[PDB]
Amino acid sequence: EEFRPEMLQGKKVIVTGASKGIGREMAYHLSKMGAHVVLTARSEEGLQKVVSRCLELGAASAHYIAGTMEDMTFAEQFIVKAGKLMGGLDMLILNHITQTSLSLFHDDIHSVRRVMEVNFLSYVVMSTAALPMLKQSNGSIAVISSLAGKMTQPMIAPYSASKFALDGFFSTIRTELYITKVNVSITLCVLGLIDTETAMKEISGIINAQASPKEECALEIIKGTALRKSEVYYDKSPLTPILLGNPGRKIMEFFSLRYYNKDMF
Amino acid sequence: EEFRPEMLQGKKVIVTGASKGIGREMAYHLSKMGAHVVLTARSEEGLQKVVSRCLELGAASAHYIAGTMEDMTFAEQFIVKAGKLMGGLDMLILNHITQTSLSLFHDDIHSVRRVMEVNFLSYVVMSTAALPMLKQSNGSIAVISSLAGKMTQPMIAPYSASKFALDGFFSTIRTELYITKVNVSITLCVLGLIDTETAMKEISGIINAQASPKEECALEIIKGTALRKSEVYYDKSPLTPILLGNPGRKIMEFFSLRYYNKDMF
Ligand SMILES: NC(=O)C1=CN([C@@H]2O[C@H](COP(=O)(O)OP(=O)(O)OC[C@H]3O[C@@H](n4cnc5c(N)ncnc54)[C@H](OP(=O)(O)O)[C@@H]3O)[C@@H](O)[C@H]2O)C=CC1
Ligand SMILES: NC(=O)C1=CN([C@@H]2O[C@H](COP(=O)(O)OP(=O)(O)OC[C@H]3O[C@@H](n4cnc5c(N)ncnc54)[C@H](OP(=O)(O)O)[C@@H]3O)[C@@H](O)[C@H]2O)C=CC1
Ligand SMILES: C[C@]12C[C@H](O)[C@H]3[C@@H](CCC4=CC(=O)CC[C@@]43C)[C@@H]1CC[C@@H]2C(=O)CO
Ligand SMILES: C[C@]12C[C@H](O)[C@H]3[C@@H](CCC4=CC(=O)CC[C@@]43C)[C@@H]1CC[C@@H]2C(=O)CO
Repeated sequence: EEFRPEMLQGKKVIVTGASKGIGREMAYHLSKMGAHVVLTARSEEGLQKVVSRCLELGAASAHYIAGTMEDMTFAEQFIVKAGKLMGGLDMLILNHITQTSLSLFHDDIHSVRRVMEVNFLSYVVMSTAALPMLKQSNGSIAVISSLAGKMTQPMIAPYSASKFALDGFFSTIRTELYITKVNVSITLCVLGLIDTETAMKEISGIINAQASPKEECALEIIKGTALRKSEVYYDKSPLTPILLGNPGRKIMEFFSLRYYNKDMF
Repeated sequence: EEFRPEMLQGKKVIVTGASKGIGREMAYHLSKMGAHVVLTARSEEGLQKVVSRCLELGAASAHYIAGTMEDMTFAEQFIVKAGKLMGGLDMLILNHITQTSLSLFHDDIHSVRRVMEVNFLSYVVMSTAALPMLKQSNGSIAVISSLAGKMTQPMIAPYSASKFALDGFFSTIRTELYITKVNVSITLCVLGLIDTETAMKEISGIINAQASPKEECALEIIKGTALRKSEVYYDKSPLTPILLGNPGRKIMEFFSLRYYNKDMF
């Protein structure tokens, strides 16, 4: 079947890194469709600007809770507060990411440990906190990733690690949910270069490549999650999903189940 | 190019998780090849019993330094101590891992963090500590991964995560090294089920899969690192390398380079 903006109307949705990037654009879209939405980021002032434009756009609800996702406590406690305000949860969109910049890795061990904590750990934390409600509503999670999470590119080793980490963790959780017959879907969103302020300013002078619209990307992330697709590739080239779709892995993932004890499920 | 045990005579090698399993096996193989070797794990008594057999096997040299790789400080300090102990480094073999069990992910958030620290973080730490020596030696690094580091199967999400993290990071370091003309190689070893005791113990009552012999596996890991191959797949099936090999990714990666500003490296 196809997508209809009426599919998200009245649905309670959580969006991280909603302050400015494509995450912010995602809020605006959820609003125009009329959905309850609690955002989050670090900039309290910024979450404000957006939360109000959400009501305007037509959001059934719109709240914000400031904090850093570098603190696993605030992350788990964010999903709980958020859920309370909406009286349930329908969609969890893990989008935020700690700051990263193009650079040949040298020895920033602490910068790495942070990238993992914020880009990966916090996701696994909130996803856990949100699962119980997500199970109630037969919801779905959208974990935002990059092409660099399916493949390798120089100057972003730590960032890439976290995004690969994501694929490996959630891809497992996804099938682990499916074999246990729990109707909560996981959608890994594989994005190409995007119009956002952060990306453009950070690749300036280092990488010259065409970027795609911060708003269209956002609509696609939402549509795909709503349609409950496993993966969503959004990029300039129609070859990406084919070159990175890894059919071989799909085959092996399939065969491997053959050796498990069905009882254990 | 064809392998020949001579390629390791007089080579200084570090091997983690040498206390048992594939680690201990790689030690023994390095010894028969007359190489200088320093091993690590946590069990002192365990390292002792194996550091002896190594000598008896014909090792040019053999010493041990016990400690937990959960300690980022002990990790980095382990490489320096091990380097002074052998007066240089030729090959770094990152193999150790933290205790892991097959269970559907629930909410073990602290376990996840542990697995990332020991299985992934300590690796970037030791590879960063050891790089300067590896650069002088024009040596190489061997990162032991699993099929679950290229694909996904239920009941090993955190493990699978850290493994994906390794591929994302070292694949990026590898290409970064080549792009900046540094003759240090990175070999990612994609291993299938292997007959070690912790593997057979852990899959008992859950998985049917046939295992492969630890010594043949260990040898092939060495052969590949020595021949400086990017990736090495060792599995009972000849189909695995063509299924998990993911050529489309290699294609993307190549073209990806042609978008950078060549004067950055
Ligand atoms: N734009 C692109 O070209 C591409 C982006 N992506 C992915 O898309 C997603 C969004 O990226 P994008 O919108 O461009 O990035 P932005 O940097 O523009 O947005 C990041 C968001 O995360 C928030 N954030 C940053 N640090 C923290 C923190 N420590 N704790 C909590 N929130 C934080 C920021 O708010 P604040 O700083 O105010 O806290 C902002 O709201 C990411 O997951 C990224 O990997 C993938 C491919 C391409
Ligand atoms: N066997 C298999 O089927 C396969 C294994 N692999 C990979 O092969 C490698 C070896 O696995 P395998 O030999 O079977 O595993 P084992 O459990 O048999 O060996 C693990 C080694 O790591 C050491 N270790 C454990 N905990 C710590 C710690 N906290 N700090 C430092 N060292 C530690 C152990 O010694 P100690 O506890 O005394 O410190 C031991 O010598 C790993 O990278 C694994 O992921 C991949 C595919 C298949
Ligand atoms: C990682 C970033 C987003 C995204 O990941 C970018 C990367 C720059 C290189 C690059 C080229 C692509 O065609 C895929 C996206 C990507 C790999 C970007 C640099 C900083 C930026 C941010 O940190 C968030 O926007
Ligand atoms: C991860 C382990 C090794 C290896 O990774 C195993 C995994 C069990 C599932 C599995 C089946 C395979 O056909 C590929 C190897 C693998 C994915 C194993 C469980 C415990 C064991 C250890 O902890 C180290 O040996």
